[PDB]
Amino acid sequence: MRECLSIHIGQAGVQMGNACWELYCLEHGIQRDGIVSDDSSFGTFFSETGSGKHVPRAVFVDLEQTVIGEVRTGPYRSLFHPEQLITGKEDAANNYARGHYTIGKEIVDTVMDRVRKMADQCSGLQGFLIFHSFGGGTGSGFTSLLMERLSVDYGKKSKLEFSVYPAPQISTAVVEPYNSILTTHTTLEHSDCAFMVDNEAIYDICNRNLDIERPTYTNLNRLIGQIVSSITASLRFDGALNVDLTEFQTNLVPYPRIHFPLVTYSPIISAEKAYHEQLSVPEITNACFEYSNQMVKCDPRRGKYMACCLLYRGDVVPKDVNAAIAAIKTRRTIQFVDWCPTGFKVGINYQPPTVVPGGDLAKVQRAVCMLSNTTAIAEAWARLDHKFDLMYSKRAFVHWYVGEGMEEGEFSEAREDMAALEKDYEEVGTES
Amino acid sequence: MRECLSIHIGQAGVQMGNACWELYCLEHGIQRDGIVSDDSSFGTFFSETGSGKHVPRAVFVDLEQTVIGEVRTGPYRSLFHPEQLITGKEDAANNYARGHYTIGKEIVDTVMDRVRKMADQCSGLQGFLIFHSFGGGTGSGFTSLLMERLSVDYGKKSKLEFSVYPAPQISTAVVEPYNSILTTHTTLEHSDCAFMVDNEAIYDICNRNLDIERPTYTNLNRLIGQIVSSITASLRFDGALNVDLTEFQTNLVPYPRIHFPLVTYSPIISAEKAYHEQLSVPEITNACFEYSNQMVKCDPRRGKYMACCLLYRGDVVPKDVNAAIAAIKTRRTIQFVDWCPTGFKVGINYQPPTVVPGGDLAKVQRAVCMLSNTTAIAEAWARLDHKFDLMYSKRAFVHWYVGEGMEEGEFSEAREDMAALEKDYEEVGTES
Amino acid sequence: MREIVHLQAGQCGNQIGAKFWEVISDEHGIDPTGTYHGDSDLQLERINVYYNEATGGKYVPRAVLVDLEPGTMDSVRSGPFGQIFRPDNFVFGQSGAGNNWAKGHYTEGAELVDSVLDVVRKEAESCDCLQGFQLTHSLGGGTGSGMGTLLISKIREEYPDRIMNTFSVVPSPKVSDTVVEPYNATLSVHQLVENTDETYCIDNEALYDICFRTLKLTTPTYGDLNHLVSATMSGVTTCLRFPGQLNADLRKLAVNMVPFPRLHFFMPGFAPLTSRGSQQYRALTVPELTQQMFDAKNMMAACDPRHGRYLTVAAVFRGRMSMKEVDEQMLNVQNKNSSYFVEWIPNNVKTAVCDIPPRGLKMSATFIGNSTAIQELFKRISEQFTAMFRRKAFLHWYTGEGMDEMEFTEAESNMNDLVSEYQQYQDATA
Amino acid sequence: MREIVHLQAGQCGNQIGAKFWEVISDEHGIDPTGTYHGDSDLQLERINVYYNEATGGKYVPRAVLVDLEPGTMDSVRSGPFGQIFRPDNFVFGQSGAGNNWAKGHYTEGAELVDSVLDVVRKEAESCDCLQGFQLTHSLGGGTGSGMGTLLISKIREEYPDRIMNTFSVVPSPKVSDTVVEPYNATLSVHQLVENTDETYCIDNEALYDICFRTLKLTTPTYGDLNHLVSATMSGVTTCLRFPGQLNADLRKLAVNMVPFPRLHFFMPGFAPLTSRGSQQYRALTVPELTQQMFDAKNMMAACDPRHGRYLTVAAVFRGRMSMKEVDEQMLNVQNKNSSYFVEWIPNNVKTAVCDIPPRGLKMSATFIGNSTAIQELFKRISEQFTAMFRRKAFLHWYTGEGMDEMEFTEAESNMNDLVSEYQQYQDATA
Ligand SMILES: Nc1nc2c(ncn2[C@@H]2O[C@H](COP(=O)(O)OP(=O)(O)OP(=O)(O)O)[C@@H](O)[C@H]2O)c(=O)[nH]1
Ligand SMILES: Nc1nc2c(ncn2[C@@H]2O[C@H](COP(=O)(O)OP(=O)(O)OP(=O)(O)O)[C@@H](O)[C@H]2O)c(=O)[nH]1
Ligand SMILES: Nc1nc2c(ncn2[C@@H]2O[C@H](COP(=O)(O)OP(=O)(O)O)[C@@H](O)[C@H]2O)c(=O)[nH]1
Ligand SMILES: Nc1nc2c(ncn2[C@@H]2O[C@H](COP(=O)(O)OP(=O)(O)O)[C@@H](O)[C@H]2O)c(=O)[nH]1
Ligand SMILES: [Mg+2]
Ligand SMILES: [Mg+2]
Repeated sequence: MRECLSIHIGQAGVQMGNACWELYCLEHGIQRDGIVSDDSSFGTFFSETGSGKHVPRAVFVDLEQTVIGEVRTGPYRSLFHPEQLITGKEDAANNYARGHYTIGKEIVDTVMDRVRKMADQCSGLQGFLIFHSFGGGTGSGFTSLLMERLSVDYGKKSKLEFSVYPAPQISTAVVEPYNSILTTHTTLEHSDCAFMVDNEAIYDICNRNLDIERPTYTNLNRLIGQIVSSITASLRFDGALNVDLTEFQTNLVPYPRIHFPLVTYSPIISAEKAYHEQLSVPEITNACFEYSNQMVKCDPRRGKYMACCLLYRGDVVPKDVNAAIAAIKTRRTIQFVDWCPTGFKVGINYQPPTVVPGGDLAKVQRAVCMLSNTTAIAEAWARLDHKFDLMYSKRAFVHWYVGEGMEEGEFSEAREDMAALEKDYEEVGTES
Repeated sequence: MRECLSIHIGQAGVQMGNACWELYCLEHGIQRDGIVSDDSSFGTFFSETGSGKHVPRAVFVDLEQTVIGEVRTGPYRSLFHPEQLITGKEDAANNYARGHYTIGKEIVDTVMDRVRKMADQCSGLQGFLIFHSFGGGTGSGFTSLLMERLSVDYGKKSKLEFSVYPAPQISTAVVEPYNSILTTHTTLEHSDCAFMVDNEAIYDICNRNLDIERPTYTNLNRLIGQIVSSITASLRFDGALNVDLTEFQTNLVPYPRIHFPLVTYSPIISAEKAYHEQLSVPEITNACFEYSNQMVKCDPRRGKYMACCLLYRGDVVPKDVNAAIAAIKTRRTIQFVDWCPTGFKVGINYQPPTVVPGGDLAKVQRAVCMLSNTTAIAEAWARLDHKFDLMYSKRAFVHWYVGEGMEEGEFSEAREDMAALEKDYEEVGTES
Repeated sequence: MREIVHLQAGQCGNQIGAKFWEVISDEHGIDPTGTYHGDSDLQLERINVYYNEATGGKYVPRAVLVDLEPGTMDSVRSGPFGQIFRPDNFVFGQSGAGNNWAKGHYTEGAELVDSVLDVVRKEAESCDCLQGFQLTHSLGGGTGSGMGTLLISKIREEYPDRIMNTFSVVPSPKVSDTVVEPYNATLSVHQLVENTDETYCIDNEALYDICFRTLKLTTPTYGDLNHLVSATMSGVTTCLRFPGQLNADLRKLAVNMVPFPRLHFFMPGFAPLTSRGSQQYRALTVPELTQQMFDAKNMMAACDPRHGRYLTVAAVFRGRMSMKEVDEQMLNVQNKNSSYFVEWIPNNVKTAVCDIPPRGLKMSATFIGNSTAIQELFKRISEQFTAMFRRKAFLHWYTGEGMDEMEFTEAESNMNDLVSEYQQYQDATA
Repeated sequence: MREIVHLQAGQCGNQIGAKFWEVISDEHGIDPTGTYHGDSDLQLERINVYYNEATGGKYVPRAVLVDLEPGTMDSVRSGPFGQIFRPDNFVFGQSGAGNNWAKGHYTEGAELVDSVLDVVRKEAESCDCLQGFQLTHSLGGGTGSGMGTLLISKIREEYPDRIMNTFSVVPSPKVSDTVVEPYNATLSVHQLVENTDETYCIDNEALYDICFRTLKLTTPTYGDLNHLVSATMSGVTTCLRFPGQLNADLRKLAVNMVPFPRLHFFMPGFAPLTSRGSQQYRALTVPELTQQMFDAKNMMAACDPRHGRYLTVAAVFRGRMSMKEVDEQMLNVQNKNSSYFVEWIPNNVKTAVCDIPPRGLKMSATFIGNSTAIQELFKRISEQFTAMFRRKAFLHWYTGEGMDEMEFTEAESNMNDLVSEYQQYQDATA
């Protein structure tokens, strides 16, 4: 498949990006200096300079120099194009209004210029990849600007985004409920399907599945990088049942306003513990449908699955996949909504996951990534909305947003839009 | 035959398990590190990793880290799957209520999850093996939980359990009469046939038959391991008159509430004393029906035999077995209940017992294990019940059980259930 | 892992504590400076039971030392193992108690109790699974009696589910050390008779006898009696720290030893106890230890066990052992001492074995006995409290501190009930 | 790059400033002569945050030192880091204030304020992106209170968009240092309650307690308390200068900490704070730091936090760290301290982590708390201002300088509104 474009906005997105491109360079054998030295389809994410060099096709953006400064001084400094590392002067300070109205407006024009140049060199553009934090100043306000600009300027193209959905129990900021809803209202229409991941859920995986007692954001991004790699494996390798970028939205978006699938990955085992498990297709296939293995704290058993995409990767046999999927569908504890008799979208690629040196993930020749648009996320939305209205009833932090060029009316409109989204899940969750 | 599952609960069961799996590894030539290096039917008790390694199909469970910690630090540490060694935080403290209501409930869910995964890899499951102490906190309270869970979740499958029946004279704990009856009431319905063994009886064998003056629990487990090995010899080797796992309950359970056979083994001779005995089939066959050789202190002559299973092992000749059995049936001192004209269930396997290095048992090419459901155990039940009512008449230790979530009514109900069991033996012990 | 926090109050409390960590540290090979020098990995496998590890190759024993005057604690700091404890755990007052239960409970100790519980709470929070508490004190003492009971009530209220052990020195019958012991003991028993799960009664009179004849020690001192006491206290928790064929933790002993909630007073024992001259002429084997531990002369309690009966006995062995021998001797004791055990309890022995023995011995055993003979001990105190309180011999000191005379009579009655309940169960069904 | 300009006024202002650049220069490895001697390139990557580079291998801290008498500034010149500052920034008067807010604001400071702003304007023009201002002073002081408020109003008028931090020493409740503190504080709060975005209240009484018990310092001095204060002040801007997994700048803290515009008074904290003797017996890990920072005894404010509730808490960590551990402990604090946080704010913790720790420590954390307990502090001042002003105890000094008695009553009312607004939000929706 042809080119796919990547965008990294905010500290979470930027830090995820360097982990994602660490895998991409390792998978294609590209050195950290931008020269290939160990699969010719790497042009999907890289542009050849014409002099034995490859420039990653990403646009790292932030309103502060700190996070991008690390990239400029890191090992991958020579990799990225200098102009792609667009940076501002002052951070959004966790305020949505700043990243969307005041300071975001000053730097949005420069971002589009680079994005336009990236498109000019495209013989074919499947879509965009946008990495951001669902709750945060730059990752919620500036992303909405790009979504509006990209949709109107380009349109008719897939727009995949990865979001750090706020964990129900764990939270590292105070005004996240305000920030998450504001971006959801503005990004719901211009998005195609946003993959959601929690920090708490990955921590639990790193503690139960993996034997790591000292995890860090660096570990999480490395465990999130393979999620992105598997999703784009078809565009970069060959295998039966190829899944193009645009196929994800068609299969996983029954309705335009329900495009928030969750992410699961398997196997996830340490080097020592791998010796004691066969890791056959049924084992990993069953693991993907375990509450203990999903990367979103919402309980899958609390709702019903509407659509599921199984991107099998490695030395897998299609017959085993069909038998394994049949076993899942006959389970009574698992339940799929009646109006969708067929929910599984299988994808097989002949490229086992690459081993990241120094990582906490063991070498496996057979891995699978599951994307499931499940109604269980409706409970998470209600809890997030419950936080918002409780704060907004007293104007806990509204004055900061008001002074940054955002009218108080948007809070009411945004929550009502969220309320309708809750009703939409309720409507599709029952059948006669 | 296909897979059989093993469960080890409590200190007695866990310590027995490491002895049982020492024999299993030696019999099949599996090294203590989980790699075969000296009979391909070893899959009954082992699962192949697919990379030249074998994982024993057992689930070691306890509420304390001490006993399982020894296994994790022992030579067989690399053998067992790390997740199979399920352990709690605080021991049941010899209280049935703790192991069944308070602390047992917290860890029961995790145990079932592993048990479910073991079943998923089964092309055929004959039943379960549960090792526990008939009297003890974890070995009586937690086993009842598993029996209830396994029966309802799986059902329609054999459930064999080995129990350390409290010795009449020797006793290492004070509240055993309370503990033994409570588990008997809850495990009578969900069990198929529980093999019973005493510590005093094995000590007497180690002193009279063997020439060991310094026995230990380690010696007893080694002498109990061959009991389990012989019972499962048919499932792991070939020979005339194969005895499947489900055949034991059909032959040895005339009535649903009488499934408590006792265990006997022969020959049991030291290395030096073996040179002076021929050890022909009649000699070992007659030895199995000797009060001095049975592993339960109850006198066999004090009652009548109802059913008997003779699992001959080694280079035995079927003609000799038939003649030897005929000699037993014509004895007048031995008496079988009238309503069962046929009581002997013969089983022959072509695999002599393996020699355990450093053991107190001599090498014999011809061994036999006898399982006899005899009414003589009724006397033992009455003595155990006699201890219970004497204590319960004054509430000697009831307050500990009451405060651990167990109602006082269960004591009355459990004893009445035991009283009915005594009557059941009386009813089947006479004929017109 | 199962974990415990040790509390020591009063002069006897701290000194026995000091001679207790001098022995626990020896078993685990912990240097006085706190660094580990043990020769076996099996010692560190369960070090966390009594110690909270501090990064840097050192371990700190989670112990709380309480004393109203600083005299006893200052000496501990100057001891060989004084620097081992965390300085913050050393909590003390300024006005020491005048051997009056009132001052150590109501007036002086009330102000310092808040400080003590805060350290205790931090130690509990430092654990992953707290199993119980241990308190060392002396009933005749004022600080221990008064402050020990106050601490027991507070921690019990705060941690009702957790166990709590008490190794209490009990007044001797013949020679005393404080005039007003009868008042302190009765007041303290009134609190321990409902707040603690198991108590171990020790008397120096009995320990003096052991040294004189059993051990032929010409010039013993409290530096020596405490060593014997520490041996038994360490033995009770051998299972929590080292492996064995038949492990018995604190709770297991409590269930096997406490038939009724109020009858949780035991008399400890130890074996072998032989002099240096007698070491040649004795064989250290199971048959000999069993006789020594059930011998009335080896008991750490003044009351003669033969004057009563055993409700429950618990034997904790250590070292290389043979289970059948252990079973045989206990059976022999059951049959030989026919009238020494109650009929309404068919089995009276709870056996425990550990692989590792203590110090240089190749075999050890610890004796715990819930014998009915201890009624003669409270009865004697019951007579010594009545004779004094009959005419208010020393009550004007307790009254001046706030205690009302009514509390005194309730404790006497609560003491008479305990003796009556012991005599009640000494009967036979037939 | 984000940049800041530091202002120090009054005796407490300058001295804390002096003990602040003695620490910022240490983190960046800046020699007292101004030349860089750091061992890591990561220190110069963000040096410009506090320093304006001067060609020649030297750096000059853009700081403005204001004082009406030259006594306090003359000592700074003679200090180890006195020659580091630009001589032109040393702006001072001749007639020092007599601890009267009027003289430092209306009469004496009015003439010198023009001079101060000119240097401030040049420093701002020397920057590429000015982020905010920092002021160090003391509310009880006259120069700081009076001149500090005058400067804050002028710079706020000149730079409304920019932030401004204030580390104000607040009068202690028990022992004071100036007789007329109630007048100075109320007048100064009347200005800071509308002009500054975040203020950090510090009291020497609380700092004295920390040294006595938390740090076991027998003879502390202001050379030591200022070091503790400088640690917190440096910690607040760790993110502007060094990288981390979760960066939080001044503005990010302000939005996460200031729910309502007038409720911008915080109580700082720091951890670990252990004596030299206690260094052996403590493990420097995340679980221990979280308890210490939320401990009422580690607070740099006299008011007990437990008497109130937390609207917002911000934790700034430093050093090698584990995110999950940080998340765990904050969750435990949220659940354990159930009633210590308001219900109308589901999330109360704002976490920040930096890679580099301070000085030789391998781990540090800074605590910022917008707790409602601070109402008891203004209430006490509210009672001490009323009692004096009730009969004009010392008003004839302020009146003589031009201040009218009407301004006094408005500030009292504006102070009562602040306490009422704090009590208003201490309520619960259900
Ligand atoms: N998984 C993961 N999440 C991160 C990482 N870094 C930050 N986050 C998340 O980002 C959320 C807050 O938004 P940030 O991305 O940190 O802030 P930002 O995007 O830089 O926008 P600003 O408000 O201007 O700082 C936190 O709740 C984190 O969960 C990371 O490295 N990995
Ligand atoms: N034959 C044999 N019996 C044992 C062994 N270990 C313990 N027992 C028996 O177990 C009985 C007591 O119950 P245990 O199994 O020890 O206790 P448990 O199963 O761990 O349950 P808890 O009360 O929670 O400790 C004793 O009377 C012993 O006879 C062993 O290794 N071999
Ligand atoms: N075993 C032992 N007992 C002691 C020691 N010192 C004091 N005692 C006992 O403590 C009792 C006196 O109580 P004490 O604790 O000194 O009073 P307190 O200071 O108010 O708690 C006496 O009966 C002694 O038997 C000691 O070092 N070892
Ligand atoms: N924390 C701290 N406070 C101080 C220090 N020096 C003075 N103060 C405080 O400053 C107050 C006096 O005001 P001051 O600033 O000296 O008057 P000014 O010179 O006119 O500004 C007193 O209440 C002290 O508490 C110091 O070194 N550290
Ligand atoms: Mg940022
Ligand atoms: Mg146990």
